[PDB]
Amino acid sequence: DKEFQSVEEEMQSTVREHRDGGHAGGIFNRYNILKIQKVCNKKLWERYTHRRKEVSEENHNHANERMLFHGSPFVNAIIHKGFDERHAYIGGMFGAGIYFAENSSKSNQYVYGIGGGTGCPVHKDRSCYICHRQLLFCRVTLGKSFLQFSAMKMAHSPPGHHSVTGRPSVNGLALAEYVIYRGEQAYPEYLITYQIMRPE
Ligand SMILES: O=c1[nH]c2sccc2c2ccccc12
Ligand SMILES: [Zn+2]
Repeated sequence: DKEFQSVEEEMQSTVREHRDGGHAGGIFNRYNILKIQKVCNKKLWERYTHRRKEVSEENHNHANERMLFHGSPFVNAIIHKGFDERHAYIGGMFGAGIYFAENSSKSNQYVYGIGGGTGCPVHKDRSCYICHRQLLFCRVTLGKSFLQFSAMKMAHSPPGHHSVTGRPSVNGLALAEYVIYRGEQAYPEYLITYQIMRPE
């Protein structure tokens, strides 16, 4: 399948060297991709496309949709119930939103919790090469995205906007991040099962 080879290529090509030296997500240059499953949840898809149409109408007939990664210990709940701002990451740089990355390795830092938590449930290892991890590769409606470089604790999108884009800056972010404040603005399209690989 070419659709899944495209997803594997985005997963592999967006890995970056992290400033924390692998503390949160583990030490690796690449992944062993085990499975890529397309999520087909009609009710969530309709909730997503309904909101996408509304955002497009409010953003010069443009949804500003992007495919982005999301890491969480709650990926199974997300696939069944959808993203939910009532469970937003309050401690985030941009406040109470749902965070996405264009770099798979940034999302990998969140798979076992904030700052990687205590790592895998079996070995309590943030750099476990044994346990299988899951990431989501999502359709995200950004609409009119508010560009921000420094911490700005929001409860909702800035007035007239549909999302926040965190841009890299000297004093701030190493890599971009994208924040929505309404769960219906993302669809968990692909579930990726993988392992991080021990460097060569
Ligand atoms: O993929 C992400 N998952 C989660 S879960 C709590 C925070 C984040 C997060 C933060 C910045 C960029 C990506 C992510
Ligand atoms: Zn493990």
